[PDB]
Amino acid sequence: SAPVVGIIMGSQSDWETMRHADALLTELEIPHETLIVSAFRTPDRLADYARTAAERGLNVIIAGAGGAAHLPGMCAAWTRLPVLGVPVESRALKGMDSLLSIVQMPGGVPVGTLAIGASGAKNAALLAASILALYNPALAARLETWRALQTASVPNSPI
Amino acid sequence: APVVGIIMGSQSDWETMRHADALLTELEIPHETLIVSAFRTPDRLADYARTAAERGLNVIIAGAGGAAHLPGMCAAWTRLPVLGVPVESRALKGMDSLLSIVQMPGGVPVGTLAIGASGAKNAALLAASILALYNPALAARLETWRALQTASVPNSPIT
Amino acid sequence: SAPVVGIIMGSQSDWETMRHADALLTELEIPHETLIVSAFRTPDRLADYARTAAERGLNVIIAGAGGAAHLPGMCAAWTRLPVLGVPVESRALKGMDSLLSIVQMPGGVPVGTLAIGASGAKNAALLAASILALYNPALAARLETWRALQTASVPNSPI
Amino acid sequence: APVVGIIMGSQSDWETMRHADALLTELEIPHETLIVSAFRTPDRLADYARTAAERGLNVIIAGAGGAAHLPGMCAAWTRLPVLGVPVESRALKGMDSLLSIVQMPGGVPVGTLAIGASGAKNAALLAASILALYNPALAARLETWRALQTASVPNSPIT
Amino acid sequence: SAPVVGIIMGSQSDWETMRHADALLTELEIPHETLIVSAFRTPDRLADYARTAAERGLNVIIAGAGGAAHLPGMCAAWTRLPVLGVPVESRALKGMDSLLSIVQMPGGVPVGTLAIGASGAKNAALLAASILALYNPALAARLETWRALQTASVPNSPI
Amino acid sequence: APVVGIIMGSQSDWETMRHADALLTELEIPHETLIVSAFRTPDRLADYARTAAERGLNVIIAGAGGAAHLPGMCAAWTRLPVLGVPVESRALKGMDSLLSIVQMPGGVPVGTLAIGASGAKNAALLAASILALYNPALAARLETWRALQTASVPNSPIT
Amino acid sequence: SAPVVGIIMGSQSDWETMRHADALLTELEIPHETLIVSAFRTPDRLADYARTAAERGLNVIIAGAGGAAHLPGMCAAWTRLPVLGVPVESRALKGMDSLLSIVQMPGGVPVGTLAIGASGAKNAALLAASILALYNPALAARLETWRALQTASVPNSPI
Amino acid sequence: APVVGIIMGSQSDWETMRHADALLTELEIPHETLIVSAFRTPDRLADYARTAAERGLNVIIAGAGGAAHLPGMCAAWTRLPVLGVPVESRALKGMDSLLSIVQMPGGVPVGTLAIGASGAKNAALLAASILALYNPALAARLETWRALQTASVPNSPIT
Repeated sequence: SAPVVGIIMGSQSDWETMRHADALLTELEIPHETLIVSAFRTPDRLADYARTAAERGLNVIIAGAGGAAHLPGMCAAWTRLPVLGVPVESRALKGMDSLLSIVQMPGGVPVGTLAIGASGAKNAALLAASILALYNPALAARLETWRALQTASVPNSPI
Repeated sequence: APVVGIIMGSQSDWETMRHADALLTELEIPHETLIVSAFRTPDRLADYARTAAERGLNVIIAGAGGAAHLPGMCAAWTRLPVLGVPVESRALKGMDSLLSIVQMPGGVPVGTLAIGASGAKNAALLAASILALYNPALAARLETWRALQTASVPNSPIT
Repeated sequence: SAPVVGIIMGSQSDWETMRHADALLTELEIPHETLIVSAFRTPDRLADYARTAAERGLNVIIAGAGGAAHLPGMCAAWTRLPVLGVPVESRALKGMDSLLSIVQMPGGVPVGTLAIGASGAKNAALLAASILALYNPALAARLETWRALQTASVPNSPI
Repeated sequence: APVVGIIMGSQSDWETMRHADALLTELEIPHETLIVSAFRTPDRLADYARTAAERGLNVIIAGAGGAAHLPGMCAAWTRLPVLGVPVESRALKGMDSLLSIVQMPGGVPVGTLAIGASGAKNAALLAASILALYNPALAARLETWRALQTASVPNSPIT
Repeated sequence: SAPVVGIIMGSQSDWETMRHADALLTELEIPHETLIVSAFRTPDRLADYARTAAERGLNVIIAGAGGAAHLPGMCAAWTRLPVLGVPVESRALKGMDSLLSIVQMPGGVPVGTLAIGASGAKNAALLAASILALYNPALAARLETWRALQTASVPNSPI
Repeated sequence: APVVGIIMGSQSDWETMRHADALLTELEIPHETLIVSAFRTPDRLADYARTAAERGLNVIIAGAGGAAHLPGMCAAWTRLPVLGVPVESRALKGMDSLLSIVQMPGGVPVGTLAIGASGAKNAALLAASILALYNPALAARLETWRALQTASVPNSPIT
Repeated sequence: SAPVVGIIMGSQSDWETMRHADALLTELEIPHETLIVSAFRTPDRLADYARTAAERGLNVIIAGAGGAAHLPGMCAAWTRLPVLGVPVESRALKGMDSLLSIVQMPGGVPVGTLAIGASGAKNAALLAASILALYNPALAARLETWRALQTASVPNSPI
Repeated sequence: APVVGIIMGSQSDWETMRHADALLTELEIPHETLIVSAFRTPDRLADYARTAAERGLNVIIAGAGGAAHLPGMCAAWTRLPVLGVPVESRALKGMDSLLSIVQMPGGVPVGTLAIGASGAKNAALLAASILALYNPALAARLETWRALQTASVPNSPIT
């Protein structure tokens, strides 16, 4: 019932990308919340969100943003919870700015970074699932089924 | 019994991965450290990744440089969360390492950290934050470690 | 009759690119097989395919994939046969991630890499042809004709 | 009383930021120099930026390397103009520093300078040109400094 | 009445981008002029514009150009006023050439650089506003309102 | 009689190409090693490539750095498979070497290897795997070499 | 009557770009020839063209190609005439491969390189014009008029 | 009387530009060598470029690093052909130098050479090939120089 994963994104423009994380979590029946939190436009909203995440029962935070993407890193700065980052594809630099802004965190405050775009959003949800599966047998079995179906469903020849 | 497995493509990667090893030990997290080449010992990798969960491992930290396939292929064979450390390469300064690890397509995640030593240290910290989710004692040690890091930052530079 | 060249690709999405390799081989009447094999979604399928390629009579393997493209490298890890890699153009990084993931193989396990995209797929087939031509006189003559026609057909002035 | 605040992520940034300090002193601009980590001391940053205006600061010069979020997050909490200095990073030579600082989305600006020492010196000069707008005495000193720079350029190289 | 900010751009093609700076200044009721000045096609027009800017009462200059974008730097070469640069997105290199041409100014002549594209144009206007606000109480209050509205208007969840 | 030809643009390339030479000798593959400049001795290159097949060569390994045209132009004049080795360049670290070799348009292939020493060694191994297709004795030596490489990988790092 | 400038391009696909060079030369009434010459598909055509250019009365050669663009460099390898290179925008790497393949010529064989794309094609023609103007008074005057019109025609404000 | 002018942004550029100087002297081409800063001495540059033609100069070779505007701005003020040499920069290895010089929009050309020493030497050679068009004696010396370069290439490396 209560969310165990929090999906936060810099803006509505990131939804086209982060919706893939939302869909995957729902598919695996992982209770979660999906919100918009801007590191630069709503810094206090982020501080409060990240600082209280653990208290509220969250276990993993998936954060996505583009350009000078500080959302994942700053979220990790306030929480002890694992933070996964999704580099959203930017218009000009195609997410290279997003990627470097998120993955290059100095030692001390980590952000598990996924691929640029939709693939990254989907994988952040799967990585969050693999983390929760460590202490949730039922979910672990559903994740096994998901991975097994992925593998079995790959065609043998192109159409 | 090890709960985290640190694997790397070669002895040359140890200079970087030793930082992950030291941090896990610092936080009192039992782990194993091995060399597994995705290219030279593919079957060793398959077996290592396949059996990781049954052997008791909860998280795998994989480091490699250049065309770094170790993290991704490890993740392909295990349902456990896999964290990747891009080892700095001579010519491309780890950019090839970074892209070959972080850009996983949807379906098989690799939580990627920064290029080099910072990434190795952060892979260990991220692994710790994942384990802390179901280990109160470790959660406390991690909280203390994070709090100390924050309290240890100087207020002014030695000008 | 029996295939002497194997064309494998990471997914159906790579077909738009790899079809150019298929077409060229057919044009030169080189018996081949065209399959989908995912390094990360179907790792065991890849291990089995690459390991048994030589036994099955294959002489060259053309592998194409995009993003963190491990298909060519991992295929080369299990076979003694020459492996040619085609970097498929990725959405965000335009195949730069694909290229570095394939070409930057460390010493010991090579992958002859071609250009990003359609040109690369076509050239992988031609390179495979030039390899087979070394011990197939009939094919050698057909390849000579193909190269001669390419050269003679270039217009002298633009339209 | 300080009118410009120079902040940096760590002591390692001082080698670069000292150039901003020296230039402000040269132009007789009162300022403070502090270490504030966006990741290790997020609340220290929030408080510093929030109160800057009321404390009398007119401009903030922030320097950081790698995933450099200090300039952007500082700007998120202050209405004052914030200038960013990308500190050169080991692997990516400051490219990660540059993109993570300059690529701010619309709404929260960071006037970015060049990677390294030149950027730090220019951040100080830019701050000076901003203060000169309402400080006749400083405007005169700056004019003299610029005029001297121009007059000091040699006409031929020492061949 | 008289302009206090000058917006100059390399050509009509830059208008699609620089119009965002114009709109923001008008929104905050900051008197300004918007002109086309080419560093390479109209070098003398630029020299005269930049040299006389201060005399004419201008306080800040916002310059935007793409490709080998010299407009901001050369403008700064002739004026003591703060110059803000907007890298216009170029067709082939997506503004990376524009960005490096503007931000990498050597020590001695600064250019406060903003993000590539529309975001950068908007932020250059906001940065110019934050500079003018230092000595214009009425504007300072309007800027506070603008920043407050930006923060308060961010949705809490995606649509 | 040589069956593989190793050519390079200058003596400076030898530091890198010597690795290809050593490996071929190790596998007992007869070969020749020459310096041929695509830019300084274009006619020497034309003649070398044109006559390679009739001289008994089966594979050509070409190495060059910077604007590396040697591999591509060699391939333009021979029907034989040409392997390219991007030699590391001073400023761009071999990125210019890599792109100028691998990006061949459709019709004239160059199997490209990694930048530097690894690429040179792999060019030799790839050439060996091509020759092994019709040389049982060599095929056996290569199999033994690959098997030894796999068996020689340590299980743990010297911590 | 007889051509004094030769415009050569790798293929019909380059025409969309090189037509801008053709148009400019015609505009300035500079007699020229426009041809398709492929460095890799028609190497002998290139050797003959470049080798005999001077004898035929050509003074400048403008060469354009994309990807691993060797046309300009190899042309310069056979002629003593000034060779100007135009990097054609490639599909995946947007001309970055074209640019590095052309501009990074080692010492001894130069290629005056222009911008990627249409701008580069136009500028190659203008640069060729500025070269011919050194010893053709009539053309020199027409070039002066062209440059004067360019400067005078730049609008003062955007529409 | 000088027919070629070599200009550079600073004494630090001399280490690179001295190669252009030495080559012109080698070919007996009268020239002048000066330091002209586009940013620190903009009016000196305007005057230098404006009067170049009337002073007898036929070609200008300009070198600069980082945000290298010297070549482009020089070309903006002269009708003479301007050749640009990207001087290697500390952090970005001359990539910023290269893009800021070569990417000139249509209308004002700069024939760009390679980053560093090779580019400086080639700028001199390109200038020589331009002057040789109307100087028989020089044309002969250049022909001899090119012929010697070709004849001086070794046939095999010192293994």
